[PDB]
Amino acid sequence: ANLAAFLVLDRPEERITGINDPRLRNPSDKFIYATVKQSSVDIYFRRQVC
Amino acid sequence: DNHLSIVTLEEAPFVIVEDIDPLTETCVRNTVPCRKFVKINNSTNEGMNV
Repeated sequence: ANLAAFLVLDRPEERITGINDPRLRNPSDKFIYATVKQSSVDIYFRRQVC
Repeated sequence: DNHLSIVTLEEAPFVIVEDIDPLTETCVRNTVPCRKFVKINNSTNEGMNV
């Protein structure tokens, strides 16, 4: 039973499906992600108050 | 009577007022400006309206 439980929880992580993934919405130390500096990406993120 | 003064405190996740970006612009888009007294010394009560 313990081996079966470990095997069914053996999945490391599930691939992010997009910006609506709850994992990205709450960044933590276990999963770190960031931009470079001031990419059209940073400008877009500036106007997103959410 | 048009200018209705509003008092607000920043202690809960309902106001995320921060500094402004020194890029020859007021601040981020679609955001109303405010002001806050800043204390210089523990004895002096003079505070600039930044």
